[PDB]
Amino acid sequence: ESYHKPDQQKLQALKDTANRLRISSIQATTAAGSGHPTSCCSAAEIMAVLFFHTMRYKSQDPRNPHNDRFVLSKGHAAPILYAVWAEAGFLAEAELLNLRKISSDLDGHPVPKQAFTDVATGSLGQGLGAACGMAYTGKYFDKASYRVYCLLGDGELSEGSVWEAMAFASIYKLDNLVAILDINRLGQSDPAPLQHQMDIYQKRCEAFGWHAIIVDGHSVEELCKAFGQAKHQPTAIIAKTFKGRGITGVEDKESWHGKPLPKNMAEQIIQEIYSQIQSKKKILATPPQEDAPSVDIANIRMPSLPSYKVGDKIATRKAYGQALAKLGHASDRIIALDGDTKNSTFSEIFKKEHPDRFIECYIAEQNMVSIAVGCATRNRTVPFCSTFAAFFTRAFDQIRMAAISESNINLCGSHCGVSIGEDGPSQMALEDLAMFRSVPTSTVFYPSDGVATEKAVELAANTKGICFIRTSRPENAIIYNNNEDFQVGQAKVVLKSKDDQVTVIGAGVTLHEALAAAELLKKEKINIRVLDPFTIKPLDRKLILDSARATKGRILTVEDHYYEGGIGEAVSSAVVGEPGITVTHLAVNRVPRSGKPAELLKMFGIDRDAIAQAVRGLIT
Amino acid sequence: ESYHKPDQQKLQALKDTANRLRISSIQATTAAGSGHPTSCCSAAEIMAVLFFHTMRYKSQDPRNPHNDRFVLSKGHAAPILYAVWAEAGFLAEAELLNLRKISSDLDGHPVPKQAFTDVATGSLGQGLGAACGMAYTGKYFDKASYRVYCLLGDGELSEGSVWEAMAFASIYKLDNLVAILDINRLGQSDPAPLQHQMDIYQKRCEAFGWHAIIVDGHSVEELCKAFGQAKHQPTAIIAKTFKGRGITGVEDKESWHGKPLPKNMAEQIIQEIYSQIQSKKKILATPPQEDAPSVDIANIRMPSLPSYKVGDKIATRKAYGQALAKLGHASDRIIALDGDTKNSTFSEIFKKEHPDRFIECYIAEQNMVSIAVGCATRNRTVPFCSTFAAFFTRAFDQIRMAAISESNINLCGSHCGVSIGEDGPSQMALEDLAMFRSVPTSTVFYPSDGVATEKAVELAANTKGICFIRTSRPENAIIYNNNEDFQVGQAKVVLKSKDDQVTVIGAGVTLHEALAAAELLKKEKINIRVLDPFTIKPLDRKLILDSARATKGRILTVEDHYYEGGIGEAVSSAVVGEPGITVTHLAVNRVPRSGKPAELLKMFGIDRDAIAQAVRGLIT
Ligand SMILES: CC1=C(CCOP(=O)(O)OP(=O)(O)O)S/C(=C(/O)CO)N1Cc1cnc(C)nc1N
Ligand SMILES: CC1=C(CCOP(=O)(O)OP(=O)(O)O)S/C(=C(/O)CO)N1Cc1cnc(C)nc1N
Ligand SMILES: O=C[C@H](O)CO
Ligand SMILES: O=C[C@H](O)CO
Ligand SMILES: [Ca+2]
Ligand SMILES: [Ca+2]
Repeated sequence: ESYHKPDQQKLQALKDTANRLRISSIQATTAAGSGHPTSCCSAAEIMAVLFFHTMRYKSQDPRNPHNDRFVLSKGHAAPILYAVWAEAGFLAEAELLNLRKISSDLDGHPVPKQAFTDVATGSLGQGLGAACGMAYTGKYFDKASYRVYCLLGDGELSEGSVWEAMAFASIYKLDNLVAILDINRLGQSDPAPLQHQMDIYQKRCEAFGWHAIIVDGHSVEELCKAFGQAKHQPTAIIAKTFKGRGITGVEDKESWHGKPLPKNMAEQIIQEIYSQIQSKKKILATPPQEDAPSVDIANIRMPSLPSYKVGDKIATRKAYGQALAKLGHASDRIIALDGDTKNSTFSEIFKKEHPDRFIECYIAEQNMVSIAVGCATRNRTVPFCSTFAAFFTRAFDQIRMAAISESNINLCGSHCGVSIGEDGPSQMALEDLAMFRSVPTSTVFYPSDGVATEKAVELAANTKGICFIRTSRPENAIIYNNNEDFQVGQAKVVLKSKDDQVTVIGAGVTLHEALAAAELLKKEKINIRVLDPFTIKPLDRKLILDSARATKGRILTVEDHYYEGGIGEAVSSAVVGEPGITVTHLAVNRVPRSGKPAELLKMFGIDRDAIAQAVRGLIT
Repeated sequence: ESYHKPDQQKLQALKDTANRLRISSIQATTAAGSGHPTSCCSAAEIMAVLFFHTMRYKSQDPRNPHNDRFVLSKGHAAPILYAVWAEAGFLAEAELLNLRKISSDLDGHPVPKQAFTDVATGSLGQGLGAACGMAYTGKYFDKASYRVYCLLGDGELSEGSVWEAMAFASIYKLDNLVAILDINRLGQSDPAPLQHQMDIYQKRCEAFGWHAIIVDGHSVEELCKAFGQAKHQPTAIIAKTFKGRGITGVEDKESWHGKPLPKNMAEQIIQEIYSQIQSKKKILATPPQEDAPSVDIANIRMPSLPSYKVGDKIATRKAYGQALAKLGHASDRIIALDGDTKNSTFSEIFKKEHPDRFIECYIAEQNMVSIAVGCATRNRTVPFCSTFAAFFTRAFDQIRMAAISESNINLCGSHCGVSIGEDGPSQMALEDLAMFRSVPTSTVFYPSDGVATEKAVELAANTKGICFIRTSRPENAIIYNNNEDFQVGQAKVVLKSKDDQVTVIGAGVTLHEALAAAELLKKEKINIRVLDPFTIKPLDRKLILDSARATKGRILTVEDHYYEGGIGEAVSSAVVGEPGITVTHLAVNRVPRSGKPAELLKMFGIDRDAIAQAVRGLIT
């Protein structure tokens, strides 16, 4: 636990290691013909000191739950990440030369198919948020001794998501977290705004609550000392470096970002760098203290059935909070995150019952998603984050990268559609189905009553990938019995007869408007089938087609969402070309406006009267 | 012009005005049954001083180009915005009571159907970026004397987009910009992280380069004085306020965000506030100096036809930069913005030729979009912002709000799809068609060669709404004659014969793969029709169906995009139910990986061999 103050031999070995890391970064990117060697070279001493002096980890078990965590937020320096894991003996040295090949897993940016990578990076400014999740988990959930280190670029610090993470770490006193800023003066296409004004970086980090240390980022001794001292708050090591450090004629120059060295130049430069290496002997990693606890990864089952009764009124946003609090008694791994909307999403119910597992993320949706991704790494927790569904559009790049990170997180977005009424369109989610359907690992739950909501929470907890649950503001009636069985990809026919003339597909508020339309139409001797998809992705194609073939081939979809990328388009894409099938589509055709929920459902053509009129037009 | 130091009577009139604004905010939200009176009341002295001492504007012409700008970033305080414009005499006082009604345009959050609103707010943290665009336009494009004032909440300051804007304003020395921070201690569901630690707010603003003044936010005199001194930096007025100020029993209390007062309570409170008002006499607005220049509104035309030659190879990303620079020579209204990717998007070509109209936005996509929106307000410029298409997912909420703002901005996203090759999925746009198609005011151009790209740039410049141009990395052949006419919503058949067996729809790289598949299939005596959509939204439904009817009803769509929300789903939704029509869909089915462009097109089943295989299977 004491700092091991290095002797001159250890320091020289760390210098030798940094220069081996430079050589490998050049060799690999020259072999591939693409990549970012100058972005690797500015970080070589940082990487050497982190992996061969400061960090504690099992070199043959990178995912080990007791290990210190390292997050390469500037993911385009991937070649030097691969180099340190070869230096540590986990990766074969020859495999480094296969960088970016389709036959290799040493891809252009780090990805979790690599045992030594927890989260994919490559979209800049997201790594510190994931690191914050890891550090929060280590400090407050695992209560373990591992530390979390996150390496960022200086151009990267222009992303606002970075400063959300900065503020989060000081709010939650993440003294097990270290951010290393590679201040190499240059971005991709020009100098970074602050260049080498190290004092301004220090002032910005200190103002956001971090202990900020300016170092020479090419001095292994200064780095050892800065990493070695006792942290009392999150610590920023602000490293003055030169891009392309060690590449004569390229160091500190523009026009070299993302440019590999040609073969002839690489050979010449590598010879120069090799001439600076005093010994070929490698430093061994040091293993960690093994005090992370065991976690139960068994299937998660609710402690009881839903306790609703058919006919009761409840909004699915309220049923979400009730179900999430219940799920917290079913599993110690459930955590909840919310962005200052807990009284609107009803995640406050979970907070009241399991306060130690609720994370207030404040008005910072991008960081909230990144925190959840970090908390889910190494399967330590099962996160549920919530806000208005409209404000998950603020975090789309984090959600996109979460799928590239093969992350298992759960997202519940409330206040979907025009049915929220008077707040108007800034608060109305009308594109969230399009957004989440386009996320490749996603399961999109759209529960239509309190029972389906509780069942969706339970299923989501046990489902891999990006799970989205779309909840609603109107109080609608319970239509399912408490022992109704639900499955991902299985729809429900909630009204049927042998004389059905259309299959009407609705969800949430428009399922209840479709049931109301069915009652109106029965007064004119017109029966319609009503189908509740339950999951919009994956869609129950078979039940939709079987239903349509029983209703003259006619499908009518109605949704509180824009036309593009929603339920209607999913249904059309599923059935196109099937003989005799037709699909009519009712949705929201433009930016809405303020009014009462029923007034807006009418104005935008997705209420019971619009459904009934569409049905009549189909019959004639 | 000299500061007019107000006498005690002017100060009392400002207090009277602030209290009238309180009363109206309460009356309107109690009448509506919803809204945020406590969020209005903390800002009442700020609003009174801004509109009736500091700002200069035409009270009867809120959109006038010489006016100072006000941006209500904390948009849920809309009732007090409406109240000031009634106090200034633009809005009928009686209409305030119709807040949030479907019969009114005084909607729950501000929207540009209101003459006094430039940008919609309601999604927190976006107003300051729009204000930065307005102030940049005022200082460097209009070169006018108007100033820009932006009111933010304190919970709102947790959004990273705010700090991107803070940094932008100090980089570009926006000394015509003032941010007012309503530090009323409380957010929606808890105190804001910093509560009333005014010194930490000051340190954060100063560290980001702003002149920061702490004031008593309920002192009209301190506010007059703080607003009355211009600076050489953007200026942050950090106002210590109490939420619900002036509402006895509610001031400084939790559990009141977004809660209207019940009628009995509102009547009692209003009588208390009215007893503090010394005179009914209203202050008059003071008009501005009229030095904003005229701006032309005419159609913008390229100075000449494209000058490519059929058979030449150019990537559409390079054609974009060439076309944008060319268009810059025809109209001085064109401005370009980029997020440190100008050497990759080729917006660097525009920077080289028109440096005064290029805005480097650094690695901050959310702010870049907001800057563009701000620059486009009052039609002052025609902005084109660019980055990798994948990183526009970082700005989806800003793009969403831009459509609610009825903004005319142009966005070009490069590096779409797996065809970028070795960088891997973090850089691959595979959901951008889904995202932009879901934006209700959007036109989505997907040019397949350099000619189409230049035509798309010209069309986009003259098209209202959110225009997206998807560009690509591969260097594909010019296929169109320079004099080919292009229109929004009109596709092109680029290969046909009388014996065509399938209509293959591709775009960008998959159009060229389709053309290569056609050559492979001709060896097998199989002709295919090949169709280039040009715009994905709106889709040329008629040409698609006419083509399909000439090819035995068979359509095959192939796209470098995920399955959901892209070209295939757009086509399927357009043609579903049409007799005899079938649609086969080839797209990317999961998160990709690194490899050569051609290897990834093959791996993910969208190359010439996958297309030919699908055609051979259809014909059987
Ligand atoms: C602009 C940019 C880079 C420059 C980073 O400069 P830096 O100072 O943070 O790091 P180094 O100087 O250490 O290189 S790396 C890069 C890529 O596309 C490659 O991922 N991009 C485009 C990019 C833009 N926006 C986002 C969100 N992610 C990105 N990866
Ligand atoms: C959390 C939140 C508000 C609290 C604002 O606190 P503040 O301190 O900035 O302002 P005041 O204290 O001055 O009210 S107003 C609000 C709404 O949905 C209403 O638009 N929301 C949800 C919200 C969440 N995220 C975003 C991006 N926008 C939002 N509007
Ligand atoms: O009351 C409902 C509001 O929409 C959020 O609490
Ligand atoms: O060509 C290399 C990168 O893709 C951008 O220029
Ligand atoms: Ca840099
Ligand atoms: Ca506040």
